[PDB]
Amino acid sequence: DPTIFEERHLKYISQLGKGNFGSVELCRYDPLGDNTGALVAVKQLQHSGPDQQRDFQREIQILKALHSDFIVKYRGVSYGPGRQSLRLVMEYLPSGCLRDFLQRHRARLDASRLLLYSSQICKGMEYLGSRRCVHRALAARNILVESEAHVKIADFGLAKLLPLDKDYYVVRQSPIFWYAPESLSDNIFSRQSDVWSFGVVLYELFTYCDKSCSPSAEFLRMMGSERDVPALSRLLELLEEGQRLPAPPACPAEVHELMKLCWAPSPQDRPSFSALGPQLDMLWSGSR
Ligand SMILES: N#CCCc1ccc(-c2nc3cnc4[nH]ccc4c3n2C2CCCCC2)o1
Ligand SMILES: NC(=O)Nc1ccccc1
Repeated sequence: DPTIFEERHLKYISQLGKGNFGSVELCRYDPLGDNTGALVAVKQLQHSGPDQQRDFQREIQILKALHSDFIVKYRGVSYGPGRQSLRLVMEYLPSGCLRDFLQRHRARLDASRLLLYSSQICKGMEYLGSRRCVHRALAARNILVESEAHVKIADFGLAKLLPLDKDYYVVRQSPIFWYAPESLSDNIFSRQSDVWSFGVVLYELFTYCDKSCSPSAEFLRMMGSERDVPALSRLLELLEEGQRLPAPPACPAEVHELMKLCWAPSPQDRPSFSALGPQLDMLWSGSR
């Protein structure tokens, strides 16, 4: 297989991203040993018990089976000495994450371009939904820039397949401001809980991920004067009363509407990615 990478030829360069249980590292796969080999992004676990290694095996098998222009490409695995020596080799995207890209290039990215990214993220998520995969980590910091007009979904650490007979599943740190109320309160996940997240991605795109405008920053402003109330508790109250994130200035009215519907209280009243996609395509193709 060209998908088996020998541990001894992967040369560590730097850290790309980092969680509790693992990290993604910039590496060179250097079979000729002369520092000319291709650069790859390599995931491995540290602080890993049986559960983490089991989930990582799932991560690998999911990403391996996906073949989308808008999802980060699987290249292979490696394995070596330890029981924690399993690696997931992926393509390396040097432009980095969309969050950082929007913060840097804010002033030259119009609504038309944010709409193109929106439409590309939505297609990636339609593709996952056709494979019955719930992503669970959809946020701009986990979207990658392949080029200035092309983004890809990354971080499949938490992704999980739906049973063949059920359209949700239940689990036993989450990014609380990206999560659907039913996920927060009841650990219920589905393609419809990813829709809620996507709405918050839209809000990230159309605020250019400005840190003054962030979901957390808006929450601290929506909070009232009671700042010793737990975030999650108060968020859940806020969402139940119908408070939502405000519409950014940059946001076309039609995209604000799509965000609100993404935040339909009930998961069944949320539009699917199949229904969101044509609208965003309408708007993007209409704004060239
Ligand atoms: N969460 C978070 C932090 C966001 C951040 C900053 C820099 C990067 C990043 N550059 C990458 C370049 N090529 C890559 N191939 C596969 C993952 C990957 C890259 N990642 C991530 C590594 C961690 C998972 C999300 C993507 O991400
Ligand atoms: N989806 C949504 O509106 N979430 C939200 C609302 C208020 C503060 C922070 C996040």
